[PDB]
Amino acid sequence: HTTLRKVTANTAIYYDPNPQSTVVAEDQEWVNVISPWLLRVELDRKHMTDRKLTMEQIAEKINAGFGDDLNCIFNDDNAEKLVLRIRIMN
Amino acid sequence: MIIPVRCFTCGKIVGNKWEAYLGLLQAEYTEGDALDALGLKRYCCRRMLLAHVDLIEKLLNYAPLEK
Amino acid sequence: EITPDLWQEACWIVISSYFDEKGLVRQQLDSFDEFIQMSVQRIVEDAPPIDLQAEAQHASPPRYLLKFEQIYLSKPTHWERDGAPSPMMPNEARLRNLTYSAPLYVDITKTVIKEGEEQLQTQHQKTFIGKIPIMLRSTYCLLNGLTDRDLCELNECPLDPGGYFIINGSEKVLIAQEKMATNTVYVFAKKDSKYAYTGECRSCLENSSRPTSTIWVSMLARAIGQRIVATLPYIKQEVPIIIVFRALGFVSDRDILEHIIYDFEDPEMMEMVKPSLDEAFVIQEQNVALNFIGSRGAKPGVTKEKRIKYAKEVLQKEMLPHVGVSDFCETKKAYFLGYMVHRLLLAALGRRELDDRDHYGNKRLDLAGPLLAFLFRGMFKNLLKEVRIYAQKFIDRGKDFNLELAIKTRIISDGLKYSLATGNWGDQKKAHQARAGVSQVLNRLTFASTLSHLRRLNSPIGRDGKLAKPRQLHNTLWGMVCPAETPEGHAVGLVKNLALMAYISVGSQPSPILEFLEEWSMENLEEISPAAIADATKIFVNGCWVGIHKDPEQLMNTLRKLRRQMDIIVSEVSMIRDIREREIRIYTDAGRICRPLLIVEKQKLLLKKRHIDQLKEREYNNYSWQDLVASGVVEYIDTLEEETVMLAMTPDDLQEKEVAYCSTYTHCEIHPSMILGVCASIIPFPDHNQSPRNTYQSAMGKQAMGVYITNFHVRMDTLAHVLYYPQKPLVTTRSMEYLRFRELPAGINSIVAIASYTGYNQEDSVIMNRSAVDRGFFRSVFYRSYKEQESKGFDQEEVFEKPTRETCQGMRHAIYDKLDDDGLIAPGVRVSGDDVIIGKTVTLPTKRDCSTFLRTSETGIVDQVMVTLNQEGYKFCKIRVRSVRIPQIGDKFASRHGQKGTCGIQYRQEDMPFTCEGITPDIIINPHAIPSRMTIGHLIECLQGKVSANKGEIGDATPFNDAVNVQKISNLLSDYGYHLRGNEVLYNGFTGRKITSQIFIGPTYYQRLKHMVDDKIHSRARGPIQILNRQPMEGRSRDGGLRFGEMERDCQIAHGAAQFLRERLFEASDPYQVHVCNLCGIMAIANTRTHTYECRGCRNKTQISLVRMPYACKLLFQELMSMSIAPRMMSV
Amino acid sequence: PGFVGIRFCQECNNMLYPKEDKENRILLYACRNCDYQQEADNSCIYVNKITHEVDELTQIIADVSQDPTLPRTEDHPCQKCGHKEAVFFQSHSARAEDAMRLYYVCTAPHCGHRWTE
Amino acid sequence: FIKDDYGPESRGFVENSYLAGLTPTEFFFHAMGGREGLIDTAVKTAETGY
Amino acid sequence: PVPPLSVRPAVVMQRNQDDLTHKLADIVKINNQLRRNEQNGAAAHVIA
Amino acid sequence: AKQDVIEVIEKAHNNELEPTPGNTLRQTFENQVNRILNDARDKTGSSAQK
Repeated sequence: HTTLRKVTANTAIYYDPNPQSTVVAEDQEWVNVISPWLLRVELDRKHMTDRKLTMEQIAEKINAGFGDDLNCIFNDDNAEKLVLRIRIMN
Repeated sequence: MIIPVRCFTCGKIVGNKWEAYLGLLQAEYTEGDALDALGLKRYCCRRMLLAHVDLIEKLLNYAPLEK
Repeated sequence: EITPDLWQEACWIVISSYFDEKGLVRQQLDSFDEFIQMSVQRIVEDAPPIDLQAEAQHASPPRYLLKFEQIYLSKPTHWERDGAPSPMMPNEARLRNLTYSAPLYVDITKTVIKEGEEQLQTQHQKTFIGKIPIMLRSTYCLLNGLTDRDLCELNECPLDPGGYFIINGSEKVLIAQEKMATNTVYVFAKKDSKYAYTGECRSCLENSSRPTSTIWVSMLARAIGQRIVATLPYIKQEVPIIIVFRALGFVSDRDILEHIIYDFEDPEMMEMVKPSLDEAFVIQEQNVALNFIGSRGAKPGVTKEKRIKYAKEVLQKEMLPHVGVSDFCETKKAYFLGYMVHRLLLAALGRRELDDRDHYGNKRLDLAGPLLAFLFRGMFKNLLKEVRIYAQKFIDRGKDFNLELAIKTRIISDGLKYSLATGNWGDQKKAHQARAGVSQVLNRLTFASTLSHLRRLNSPIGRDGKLAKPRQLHNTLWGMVCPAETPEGHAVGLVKNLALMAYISVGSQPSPILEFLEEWSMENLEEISPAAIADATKIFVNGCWVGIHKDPEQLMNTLRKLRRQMDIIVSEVSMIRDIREREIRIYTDAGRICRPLLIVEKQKLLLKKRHIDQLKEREYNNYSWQDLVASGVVEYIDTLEEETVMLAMTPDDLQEKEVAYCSTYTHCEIHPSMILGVCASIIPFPDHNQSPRNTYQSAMGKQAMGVYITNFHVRMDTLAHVLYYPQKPLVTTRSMEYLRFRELPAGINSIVAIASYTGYNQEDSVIMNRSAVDRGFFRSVFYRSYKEQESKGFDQEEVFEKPTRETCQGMRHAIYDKLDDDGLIAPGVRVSGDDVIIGKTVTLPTKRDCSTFLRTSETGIVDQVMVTLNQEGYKFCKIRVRSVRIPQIGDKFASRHGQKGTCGIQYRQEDMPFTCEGITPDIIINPHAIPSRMTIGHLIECLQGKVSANKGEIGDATPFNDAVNVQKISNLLSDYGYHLRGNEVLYNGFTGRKITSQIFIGPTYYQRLKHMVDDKIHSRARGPIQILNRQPMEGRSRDGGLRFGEMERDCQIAHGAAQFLRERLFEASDPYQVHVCNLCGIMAIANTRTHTYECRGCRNKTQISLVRMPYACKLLFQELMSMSIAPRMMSV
Repeated sequence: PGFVGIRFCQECNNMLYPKEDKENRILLYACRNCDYQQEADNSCIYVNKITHEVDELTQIIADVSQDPTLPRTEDHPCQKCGHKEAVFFQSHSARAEDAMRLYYVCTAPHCGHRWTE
Repeated sequence: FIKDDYGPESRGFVENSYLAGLTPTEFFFHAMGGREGLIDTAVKTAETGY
Repeated sequence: PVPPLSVRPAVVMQRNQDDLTHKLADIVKINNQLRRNEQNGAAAHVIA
Repeated sequence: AKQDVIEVIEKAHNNELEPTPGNTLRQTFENQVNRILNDARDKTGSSAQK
């Protein structure tokens, strides 16, 4: 059994007025891109590659569990940092 | 209480040796010299005086029941 | 100068000084002395005066105060209205079954105002409250400071340690009772609960009437998550801590957080404190929080201003009494409660670790002093609340009152006497509620047993519990509790004795420490702001947060400097600096268990050749242990201070230049053998044995028979056992000379041969030498005492006389000619079972006897007969009977290593094997008892005993001596003409052929235990019967029968012996016949002589059945019918 | 990442709570007692480190050096003052996932240096 | 023992036999170890008989 | 039903009554008191 | 055996000890120490019987 606590390093929430603004410097969101209060969780490569998951799998699990009440914006499996951002749709 | 009359193991008379043993210890004699000055060659007889505690003296400090 | 390689004598010299200046019951004596000196005074003075009015008016009322102080206590006195009162000798109290008590006196000042503004106060000096039982050899006992010659003149034993009470002529010993330490914060984490962490601090004022008011500060175990609650005394539900602070008086939020998190730059603390903050953003002022607490109170007020006052009273007095109860102590209580919350958060974040419950730093010992204080306080309150009732009953009519009649002197004395005599520690009404086991009857079978019973602790946790954690030997038991000594029954680890040099602190006022502290550079809580509280260190005194200091160092050194010269801080006070966590705690309360340790500077002891020399010439220079303490050479270190200190086992071996291990020692142990107790300090080479063997020897040392006390002939005592020829052991520890074991030994240095001779010792048994037993080997005499007192009604007068057959009706077949005409036997008369000893008859409204018969199968001789008057003035007689116990087969014998065993056979000297000389072993034990038990100490004792008996020296078996070993002992033995390993060539006693194997033989100190076989053997053949159910009685004395229990029944079922099972449970116990109706299975009425069998309720009288039944079954059926159940037994 | 820290109202000294000024679409911290507002400078509300990679050196304090019961070694010197003797010990902290790692504290007081090797 | 001492002598290992005797630390540790078995012997009965 | 003397034996001058006999004595005391009150007084309050 | 325990302690202190899969650093250090001590005790016992 694996919860999302096992794989994440730390979790933080911000108040980004514009999703386009990207208060955190992340060109992945720049190239990828309605609520201003967002959610951000940082995973670690260690448990991620130990249990063989993907950001796509985690995002589809979130979308199935919670429906289209929120959209997950996940960084690709290329950067050293493991980010997925969470909003809440209106 | 009091020194036994005979050694439990040997049976050699030890009852008469206690006062002489104390007298010899009231001198330069050590225990090992007093025991064989009294003629105790076997350790069965030697322990009879060596390990004896003379409690009759502590018993006599109490006043008797009668007079 | 420094003392090298003289340690083996210097350490034992200073130990001898310690045991000369302090006895072995010093904790008992000091606790009782401090009690009767100051604690009774403070209890009698802090009681509030009582003011009492009339019934509010008489026609269309003044009061008085009655305040008293300045208690007086006198020495024990004895006689009442028959002669001028005289002091009570303790031996006289033992003989006459009196209570060795002392009267205490107070002087009262009743000041009364009635009218006209005229105040008259009348003082009554030496008002009598009662008689307090007093401990022997105490500072007000009549044997205090008496010389040995005077003690012998008073028929008292000079070797008797004292420390016990004589009540109804029976020795009572207050067993020390463990408890969790008070006024200290403990953060725990119970596994399965709604909350994860919980912080408790049970709190007590300086011996106030209020009990331990325990407050818990807890954190929930998972929205928001992790709220902090604080269940409060006299509050039904938990209350969030922020509401508690707002009720305490802090309107703001920053001020509250200043009392919990001391450094605001730590956001991890804030992230866990805000979930509790956002719980209570609806209370903003003090009064609404007071209302919130009052609503949750046990007594909810009907109006708002009643809940306000109730909750204010709870916060003022119930919560945290030790930090202060006064007009304005809100800031101090808030600081301490915020500290408690901070402690809980530190455990929640993992910055610190959870406190251990078994850590005996967290434990306190309730000795005679504290226990008698706790019980006397309650009885004194009960006395006051009846003086008040008498005063009310006279002032309602308002005529006058007399305080002499008002004072009920019975209550205090009778409560003390009942509590100490029975053991139920509390009021007599709550006999089941009060804890028992305290104040046991002193065990007076051996001197070592008496010492062990006088030095004993007790853990008041429930027995027969499957939680082994409390029972386990904790690491903090080093040097304060004997690791070996503990009972093997259902009290393993719960009942633990006291180490040798272990001393229990007696308590003192912390006020001098407070004035000393407040004048260096520290600040009280009220002076500073929490801005500078994070970088400095918190000072605790007896668990209450007193202040804050910027420089922990050079104040720790200052406190140690004062304690090492006894300037202001006494030696028992312990100062503890926690370093990684900034607390610095000072403890002064009573019950702290501590032991003396040497002081070590850079790498050198402060004990010097000059100290050893001036203390070796003692009794002339009187440089005692107290002077050694005053020299700043030794300190008393408890467990708290033992955590923060670095010890060395041996100065020579652990303070030298080498591959460095510590090089930063602070203390050194005087001698490691002092970690043992009293019964475990008599074990030779105890480190060469398996520990369960040592525990069993510590248990059986209390059962070895010997001269248990010097004055055993004046001591009329039941179950007294003395050996004819006790001997001090040939091989001994250096710790026996302090237990006085070489003055009152229990055992004989027997020559044992560990061999399989015939097979009568195979399963842990032993062969004895019949000739040695004839010569007096282990021969003893058994003293049993019989008491009786005449009296009880208007005309049923008891009287001692010879019962005469034509006059008295009820008589046994026993012969009464052995009695003298006064009704007693003269001492020196041969007696046997079912022989009358005390001829006592009661008048029959001709006469019926109540004569005391000698216990069946005793068959002894009367030693002495004493007649006297009890405290009721009636004739009282005690008779002691001698009965010698020649060692026979089956008598339980044991060594000093837990090698017990019953004699299996007794061979004469001819039948017994022998050496090249005529030496035949007094004892032969099976060699198959060594390899699994692994009592290598037994073999080394048997070797060193031969070495010592040949050398002329007394063998030394100090546990950790390291100056003697098997190789040295063997080399010493080889010089005396024996095989170096103790083996000898014995010859067979029957055939004369030398035994092919060589026999291991030598003198070993065996003990004779009280478990004789003549005191256990019994049979039965249709003897006496119980009264309720007609089954055989129970007990050896009552000629009872053995119990064919539920497992024996199951075993017979498994055998499939149904006829034997029925024979056992039906005919061999209680055959019985009952008559039952055939229509209804209810028992009928049978009149056998007229053969009229009728079952009412049916009117049949014709069809009636007889069924054979156990009487217990019939009585079960009758009980069921009484419970309205109808067990109907149809035979069809 | 960092840690968010609670700071208090200057009027009544109470805990601020995050709010969105919907008109300007900007974060505001609002005291629920009084009408005080203030603009937030961190833009972060809540941070939670689940991996809890903690630098124990911050919780280690300098006065631990004079503890008689701690081991002492001269093999590892201090870095600023080059003092030869150093005091070392383990985490002494609960929830230390996997750490036998030694933390060192320099003696010769007023140095108080702390490092890890 | 020094703080955080995981060595064999500091955690209960007894390098001495019953012949050479036990150093006081080893004696205390062996007593504490045997206390566990002694406690188990008493506690086990009230469960096994039941 | 009151159990017989065999179920609740009384020893002689320790006569001493049984623990159940004392409770039965209390039972009969209160039953008689309740009875006599319910005919004569009939207060309907003390009866409760 | 004592030297081996000391060097295992050194490897654990210098973070040179890799945790055994299925175990944390503390329990794998405990396992190494117990293995070394048990092997030493077995070897000494076997030498005794020899």
